[PDB]
Parts: sequence; structure tokens; C-alpha cells
Amino acid sequence: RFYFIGDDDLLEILGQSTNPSVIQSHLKKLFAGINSVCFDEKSKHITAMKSLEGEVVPFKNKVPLSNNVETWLNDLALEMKKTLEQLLKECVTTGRSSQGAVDPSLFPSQILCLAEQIKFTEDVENAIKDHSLHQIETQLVNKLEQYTNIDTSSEDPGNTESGILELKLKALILDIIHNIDVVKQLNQIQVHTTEDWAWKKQLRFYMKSDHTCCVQMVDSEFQYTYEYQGNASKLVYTPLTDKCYLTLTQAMKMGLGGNPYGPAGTGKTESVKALGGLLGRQVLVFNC
Amino acid sequence: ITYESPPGLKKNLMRTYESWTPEQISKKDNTHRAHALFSLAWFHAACQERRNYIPQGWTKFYEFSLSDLRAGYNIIDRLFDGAKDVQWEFVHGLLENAIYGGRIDNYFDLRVLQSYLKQFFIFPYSVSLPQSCSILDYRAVIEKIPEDDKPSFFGLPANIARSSQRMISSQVISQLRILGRDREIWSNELSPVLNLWKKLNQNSNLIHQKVPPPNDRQGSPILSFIILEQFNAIRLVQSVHQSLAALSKVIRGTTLLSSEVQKLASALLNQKCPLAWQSKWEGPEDPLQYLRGLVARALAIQNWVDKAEKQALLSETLDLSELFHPDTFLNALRQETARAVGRSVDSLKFVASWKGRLQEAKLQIKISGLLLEGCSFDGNQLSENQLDSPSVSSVLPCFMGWIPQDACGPYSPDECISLPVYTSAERDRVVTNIDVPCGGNQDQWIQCGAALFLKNQ
Amino acid sequence: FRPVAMSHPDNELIAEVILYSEGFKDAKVLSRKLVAIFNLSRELLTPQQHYDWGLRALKTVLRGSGNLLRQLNKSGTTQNANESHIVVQALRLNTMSKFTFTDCTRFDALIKDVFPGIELKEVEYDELSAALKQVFEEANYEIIPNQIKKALELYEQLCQRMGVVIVGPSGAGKSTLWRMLRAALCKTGKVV
Amino acid sequence: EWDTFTGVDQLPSWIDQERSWAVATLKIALPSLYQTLCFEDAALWRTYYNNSMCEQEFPSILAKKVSLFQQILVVQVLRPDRLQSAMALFACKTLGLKEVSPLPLNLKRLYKETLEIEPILIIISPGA
Ligand SMILES: Nc1ncnc2c1ncn2[C@@H]1O[C@H](COP(=O)(O)OP(=O)(O)OP(=O)(O)O)[C@@H](O)[C@H]1O
Ligand SMILES: Nc1ncnc2c1ncn2[C@@H]1O[C@H](COP(=O)(O)OP(=O)(O)O)[C@@H](O)[C@H]1O
Ligand SMILES: [Mg+2]
Repeated sequence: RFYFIGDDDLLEILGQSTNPSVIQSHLKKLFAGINSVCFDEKSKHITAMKSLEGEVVPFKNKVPLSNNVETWLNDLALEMKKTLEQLLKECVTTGRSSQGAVDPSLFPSQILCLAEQIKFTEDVENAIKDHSLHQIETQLVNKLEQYTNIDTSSEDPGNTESGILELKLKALILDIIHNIDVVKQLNQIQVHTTEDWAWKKQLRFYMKSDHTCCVQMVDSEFQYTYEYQGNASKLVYTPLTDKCYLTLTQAMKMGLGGNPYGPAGTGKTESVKALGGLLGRQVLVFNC
Repeated sequence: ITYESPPGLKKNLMRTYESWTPEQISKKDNTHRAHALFSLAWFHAACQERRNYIPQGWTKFYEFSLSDLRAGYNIIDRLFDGAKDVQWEFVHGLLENAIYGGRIDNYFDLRVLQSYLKQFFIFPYSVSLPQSCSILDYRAVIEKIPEDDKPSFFGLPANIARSSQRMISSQVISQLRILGRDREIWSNELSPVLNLWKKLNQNSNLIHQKVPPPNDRQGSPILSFIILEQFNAIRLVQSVHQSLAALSKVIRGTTLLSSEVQKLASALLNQKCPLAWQSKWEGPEDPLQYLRGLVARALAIQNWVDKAEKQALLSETLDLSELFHPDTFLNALRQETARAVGRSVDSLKFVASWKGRLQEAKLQIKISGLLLEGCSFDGNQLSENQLDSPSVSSVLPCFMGWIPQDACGPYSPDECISLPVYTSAERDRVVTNIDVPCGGNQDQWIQCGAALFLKNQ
Repeated sequence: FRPVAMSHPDNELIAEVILYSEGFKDAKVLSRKLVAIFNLSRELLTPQQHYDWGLRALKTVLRGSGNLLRQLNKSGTTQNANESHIVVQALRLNTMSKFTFTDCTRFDALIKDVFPGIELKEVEYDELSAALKQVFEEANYEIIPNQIKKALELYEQLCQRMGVVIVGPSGAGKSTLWRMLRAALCKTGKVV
Repeated sequence: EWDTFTGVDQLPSWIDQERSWAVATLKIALPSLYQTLCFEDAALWRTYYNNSMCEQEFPSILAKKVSLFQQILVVQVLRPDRLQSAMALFACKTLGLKEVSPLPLNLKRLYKETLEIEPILIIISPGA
């Protein structure tokens, strides 16, 4: 990752291999997700990470600091990926039970949105196999009504102390509206089975038996690479993004790049970062 | 080696089927499968060969590759050697949404691609004698296709070939004419420009020597439009007169040169128009025809003022040739109707008609003089063109007004087709899109590429 | 590569889903109102070089409405007409800056035509204008209300987005604006 | 012939003005074919003026008094909606070629012809 750090900070991180002020001042520019970290009671381990607004996720194990800098940066990378992986499994494991696992303090929004989309996918692919099931559309309408009603419980207090993450709700409403429109169009065309291409046109988030995600469009598939994004502004799913997503995923299936274009001021630049957000990669926007 | 497209239909099919290898086509499952491969081959060949007529079959020259064709072959491989009963829908769905529509920006070319994709999943039937999975019969039907090509295979009318061969013949004759073979400013390579100007403006000294007052918004929003129109017109006319007086004095008089004089002289010697003139108003690339159109609108807008001072602009038959910016005029009508009715401006619609006066509209104005191509217009019915069909067809007049939403339109929704209304034959910018009564079988009227031009000259 | 067409986005769908997500309830009416304002204002008003009605101006006005409804529930109560009254101010925090005199009046006449009686409300704050007139009084200029309006306008834009153009001819008072807003803000605000 | 070919009337009545100006050009330039043609026929030229694929519907009375190049002079003055096929069959008759188009461009064919003294310059076009 060091090709984007200047020399001026890189020799600091090589030299100051124990200084906490250096780590909190320059670990932000290395991993874009983590804004700051904590320290344990002797400054010998790192136990948590933060966000811009203060979204805090603990790590599943302490991280031993040392002098050789790669020999704990590698530990950060592995332990972040393992922490998000086990946290996703725990969330989906409680969520596929009958009762709701609604506890939005306990998980970051990155796992809430993903768990809701995976469970949505498996339920709808049970549905179209079994029955047209307007019950599921009515269930989504009532669930969305519930979230919009609970949204008025945090809006009136607003600025409190040690209470944020009304944003985890607002980053969930949009995916629910997406699912509303998908089920409504499946109702309008009356699709018979799963192999009908009006379902496989739509973006699918399956689960693999190794418990890791596998984002799969029409036939091309990828893997979720567990980059911790934190809170960020997502996009409204206009039907132009259908065009964009399908072209880029088929181009990646053929092993090529992708060149969106058009006049000035549309959304092509942020669409790529949005795809990288929905996929689990990290995006390094440049200028040429 | 020049590395390009084949110059004909069956040439393109021969190149295609030479590029295939026969073990690809010869699979066990045979009969319903290679005919789809021939459909892909004909579709690729057709979409490439539409490009010879511009802007008719496509609005620009879109780049279609052989990599696109091989990607499509990959698609049809994964379909037919995929399990059962390939939906013809999603072949053209994925095909438009990824491969061939990924070149397209205008909407009407997307419509044309939609029509070919819907059509080719049946042929000109007499020329099409398909066969079984025998590969050399697929080779031999190509020789059964004739040498010369016909736009009836494609959908264009027959006057297309007349205009095309006139222009291409003049091109090749001038090109073989090439193989046989500051003083010019002091000479007369540019004198007929000034000569046409002196014929346009010798008895209109008021029309290039009057000053309108700089005005703000009056009562009704149709007065302000025409006053700004008058002001912009007189401003552009006097700017042109200055830009020609300078280049007149450097030739037929006693003065010296600047750089902008050289810019005007260079552009007019190459007989293009300078960028300063196109900064104000887009005109024809002929500077002569540009001066023609300009002086015509200069007479016109004074007549528009004379008949619109008395609010008699509702009764008289008028023509949209004479508006520099006609959609702003139509949106001024939108404001006057939305103010006269007593309803918000967002809740109106724009529908014109031919079978009588508008009932539910607020105002009715007679607009005629439109020109049409790609078809032959009649009241209540569009008729196909013929061999001896003339190119430019005039039209029945129309009644235009603004209608409130969720009201009964004069035409039923599933009997009409939207047609763009361009500005001239170059097909550059879109004014509106009026509906015209089709009466079923709309796909022919798609693949004709029907248009409608506001005027000419 | 593999080229993708990204020419036209939508404007009703984004504007209704955003307002429905941001706690506001009546999105299905007001989003269409916004989009019609954009289309008419782009369509009939005189085509100056420097105007814009892209997706960025829309995305600005939506957050300009979300912030006002973020204040007016934790700082008070909620009712009917204020919910459609907010979007006029949250639109005029952007759109007022571009105009001339007469085009701003005709834009106001268009705002009356889309929204019948919800016309006007002015600048809320004045305690910075006291310091601004103080700093003009210090540096021996004159005091013109137009300069005051433009300086308060600049502070609004600088809070709103990242970069500001100040278009103007030669010598016609376009650098003294930021030059005095510097000291007038620095007398109370932190460090400029 | 070639110069008036490359561009370097109250007597006809059934024609257009657009062809009539070229009629005046042909009459002032080459009065010999003007005499041999007898333009006031209105019997055979009425038939020729109405055929589709009119490259081969020549009036066979004059089929031995008019050369191949003078038929194209007739075509250009009467109907310019035929000149491309007219030139095409003119060249195909004078050179015996069965098509004015070339063969395709299989590089597997042009592999074996070349040799390492000179290289192979592949000119491209847009989309190639
Ligand atoms: N309130 C005021 N009363 C009187 N004069 C003023 C006032 N404010 C500014 N001026 C005068 O206006 C003049 C130009 O100011 P300013 O530099 O902002 O114009 P400008 O357009 O930025 O200049 P430039 O054309 O160099 O960019 C200054 O000389 C100043 O004296
Ligand atoms: N689908 C969308 N939903 C919400 N906002 C969007 C969407 N598409 C674009 N935007 C907004 O438009 C702005 C510009 O997008 P960008 O990708 O930079 O377009 P461009 O590169 O053409 O300027 C961004 O601020 C982005 O937030
Ligand atoms: Mg200055």
C-alpha cells in the first residue's frame, strides 16, 4: 500500500514504530476506512477502530505492536478481514432465526445492509419457486413502515451524547425501496421460475458454504473482499445504474476494463465507487 | 493493405462465414441452432451496412467491431449449450443493454436497434431460402443473394437511392477531375458573398439601421419574447454588416489588415462560417444561405411585431420557419395558457392534432408549413413511399395548444408514434416530438426512420 | 475497454426517494415540483453562459432541505405548511446567487406560478451584518446595502459548497467583498 | 468528350429544367450526337425514361450508332439516378471484370505471399 504514501510519512512510520501520535496522525491516510484507533492500557495493543462520525467496531483479538512495521500491518489487514467475516456470520446467524435481530448499535451498517440483502435474496428465490406471494410484498411494505415510524424516535432528540447511528437507518431505507420496486415489477410481469432472465437480471447476493459472500449477476460472479467502508453516501437506484452495472460486470467477465462516458455532470465517477462499495473492494480514485 | 468493412451485403456475409470455423457451427444439435447463428450474421451485416446512408439509417457513424460479433457468438454458445428453451427476449435484452446499445447516445437510434432486434427473432421471404445444418449451403445461399443491394431489404424508401447516387456520382466525377490537372482577396473569389448581401439589403435600411429599446418583462409573456427576438435580430444583422464592411474596405478601398479580418477571410475563402457568427445563431454551413435565412427572419420578426401588437396573434395562420428559438415561443404559450386557465404550469401537456379544432385547450393557433421525410403523410393514415416518390413532402396544417393533464387527448394513446421535429436536413437538434396517427404496425414506421423538419430555407 | 452510455439520469426518482428517506413525507408531490422548476427555468429563462441545472445543483438542494428539517424538529414542533414552505428557502439558498436583477424577478414570478402563496422570506441573521458594517466603518469605505447583501450571500455559498467563482468586470468591487468579509468574520469567527 | 463529361431550351418540352440546362450544355458543346440522337422522338425515349434498371433498356434501333461511352453521356443528361451502375457496367465491359468490387481480405491468404525483404504496412480506419 505504500505507493501512495509520500516518502515524508513513510520514513516516519518506519522510524516511529511505537509512537501513538504518529499512528493516529498517519494511519488514516493508509487505510481509508479507519479514521483512528484506540489503544490498550499499556499502549501495547490496538483493540478498536473508529469512523468519521464515530462508528466504533471492536476487533476480535488484540494486535501486538512491534518494531518491524510490516509485521503488525499484516496483522491489521488479516485481523480486520477476520473480524468483519466473523461479525457477518454472527449477524446472519441470528438474523435467519424467526425473531428479528434488530440491534443496530451492535453492528456496523456494512453488515446490516448485506445481511438484509442476502436474506431477501434467499427468501425471494424460495418465493418464485413456491408461489407469487404478495405476502412478501406486504411484509416489505409493513417493515418499511416500521422503520419510517421508528425514525421519528431519534429525529426529535437528534443531538444527544453517546447516541448517533440514525444513519444506519437511512442507509437501510434505500435498499428496502429497491426491494419494493423489484418485487413490484416481478408482480407486474408475473415471472414463472428462477431461470427466467427477468430475475437473473437483478443483482443477487448469495451465500457460499464457506460462509463468505459471492456477488453474482447473470453468470459472472466475484467475491466480497471485506474492505471496511464505514458510513458513506449511497445512491438512488435509477434504471441507468442497471445499464451501468450489467455492462461493467460483463466486461469484467470477459477480462476487460470499462469506459463509461457521456456529457458533463451525470454520475459516472461515483457509480464506479458505488459498485466498489456494493461489492466489498477498495477504490483508489486518481486523476490523470 | 486497407483493413475495412466489405463494400456489400453478400460480401459481408462471405467475410463473416469465412471467418467462422466449421467445427464451431457443426454441433450435434443442429436444426434450430445454426439458423439463429445465421440470424446473428444477418443482424451484424445489416447493422453494419446501414451506415452508408447518413443521417438516415443512423444519426452518426457508430463503431461496430468484430469483437462485438465474437462476444455475441459467446452469448449464443452459452444460451444454446445452456439447458433448455432459450428466451428470445433476453438475447436482445442483454444484446441491446451491453453490446450494440453501448455505442448509442440518441434515443431514436436505440429505438431503431430495438426494432431490428424484435424483428429478427421473418425475412424478405423470396430472397431467403434457408437450409439445414449443411455448412456449404449456408455458403451457397449467399451466392443466391443478388449482387446489387436494395433498401427494401432494409426499410428505406426509394428516393434515398436517387439522392445518394446523384451525390456519390458527383463526388467520383470531381475526384477524377482532380487526377487530370493575398491577390485572390484582391481578386474576386469572395465578391459574390458581398454581392448577395447587397441584393438582400438594398431596400431595408430601416431593417439594419433601427434601434429597439432594451426592455424588461411586460404583462403577457408573449410580448417580451418577440421584443427580445427583435432586439437579437437587429443586433446580429448589424454585427454582420460591420464584419462585412471591414472586409469590403480592405479590398475595394484604402486601408490595411487586422487579424480578425484574416479570420473572416480565411473562413469565407474556405466557404465555412466563422465561429463568431455561430456563437450567436446556428445557421447553414453555406454562408450565402446563412445570409439568406438571416435577412428573411429580419423581415419576418417585424411583421410578427406588427401583427402581435394588437393581440391578434391567435387568429392568423403563422409559420415556425421564422423563429430563431421556437421552443421558447412554445413555452411562452405554456405560460399564457397556465395563467389563463388558473392551474399550475407543471400540470399541463402539449398535444397537437389534425382532425379538427382543439376543444379542451385554451388557445388554438394554426401552424402549417412543416416538411416530412421517410413517409407520405395523409390525414388519419401514414402511407408508404414509392419508387418515384419525391423527397420533400408538404403537410396538412395543424392546431396547437396546451392541454391540462389527465384529460381526454384528441388521439387515443395506442394509435400514434412520436416523431422528432428537427430544424433542417442536417438533423442536429430536437424541438419537440408530436404524435401522428399510425393505426397499427408501427415497426415499419420505426425502420423507415421518419422525421419532420420545421422548414427549409 | 468496453464502453457504457451514461447520458441522461433521472430526476423524479432520485428526488422522491431522497426526500422520502430523509423523514419528509410528501415526496411524491414536491419532487415533481422540483424537477418541473428545473426544466422550466432551464427552458424559458434567458440562456446565460454561466448558469447550471445539473444533477449537482439538485443534490445540493436536497441536503439543503434535509438540514432545515433536521433543525426544525429537534428545535421545535412539526406541522403542515412549513414542510412545503422549507423547500423554497432551501432552493433560494443556491439559485438566487446566479441571477441578474430582472431574471431574478422573472424567476420569482415562476416560483409564484408553481407554488401559489408560499412566496417569500428573507435572510434570518443580522448580527454578522453589524460587524460587517463595523468593518466598513473602520476601513473608511462607504456603506452600500448591495455589498452587504453580496457578502452575506458569499458566506452562505462558502458554507454551502467547496469553491466559489466571483464573476465581474474590471474594478467593479469583486475583491473588496472577500477582503472585508475576512475581517468581519475574523472578529468573531475563529481564524481565516 | 471527357472534358464535357467532367464538366471542364424551348425545343424539349417533356423534361425538367434541371435536365434542360444540361441539355443546353450538350447541345452547345457536342452538336454531332445532338444530330444523331433525334431528341424529338417521344416514342422510344418515353419508354427509356420509364424503365427501372434502365442501364440495359437501350433503344436497339440506335444500338450500332452509339458507343459505350456515349450511352453514359445520354444517362448523365437524362437521369443521374443510374450513373453508379452505368460506370460499373462500363468498366466491367471494357475490362471483362465480373465485379468492380474486390475480393475480401483473408490474412491467412496473404501470409504466404510476403517475404522478409520488405515489411507489411496495414493501414487502419476507424473501427478497425
Ligand atoms: N464601499 C466602498 N465605497 C467606495 N469605494 C469602494 C467601496 N468598496 C470598494 N471600493 C473601491 O472599488 C475599487 C475596486 O475594488 P475591487 O478591487 O474589489 O474591484 P475588482 O473588480 O476586484 O478589481 P479588479 O478589476 O482589479 O479585480 C477600489 O479602488 C475601492 O476603492
Ligand atoms: N444515483 C445517484 N444518487 C445520488 N446521488 C448521485 C447519483 N449519481 C450521482 N450523484 C451525485 O452527483 C454528483 C456528481 O457525480 P459524479 O460521479 O462526480 O458525476 P461527474 O463525474 O459526471 O461529475 C455526486 O455528488 C453524486 O453524489
Ligand atoms: Mg480584485
